[PDB]
Amino acid sequence: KVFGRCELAAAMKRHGLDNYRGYSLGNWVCAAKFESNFNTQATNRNTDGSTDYGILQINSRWWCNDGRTPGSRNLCNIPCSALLSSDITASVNCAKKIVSDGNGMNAWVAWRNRCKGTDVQAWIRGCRL
Ligand SMILES: [Cl-]
Ligand SMILES: [Cl-]
Ligand SMILES: [Cl-]
Ligand code: NA
Ligand SMILES: [Pt+2]
Repeated sequence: KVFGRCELAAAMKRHGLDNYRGYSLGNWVCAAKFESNFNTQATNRNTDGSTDYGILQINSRWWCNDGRTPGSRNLCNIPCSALLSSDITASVNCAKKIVSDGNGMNAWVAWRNRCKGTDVQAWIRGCRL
């Protein structure tokens, strides 16, 4: 599914991301924009052979199992394919674990380079939330 911007904001809010670990909703929307262009089916292979999955590009190195990332962990205890569903529940639950883990949203490289310090509120402007 390709979410609309306000559509995604609403789903994220409903699933308790808004201000989770102090990150406002626009942070999460902005991260999703630049990670996946709001596409739940997005996949990208990393140089190390790990793969990033879903709306938030959660990496199989640590967070989900894909059967093909040697040495990796599955700290969200999910198949990586669950991160590609039209329903964002598994993605959000796993994101919550990731952002709690010490580096906050810096774990998302596109967040750090494209969202951090910017006017992230723009991402939820005009949404009925
Ligand atoms: Cl915001
Ligand atoms: Cl694996
Ligand atoms: Cl933080
Ligand atoms: Na893994
Ligand atoms: Pt939820």
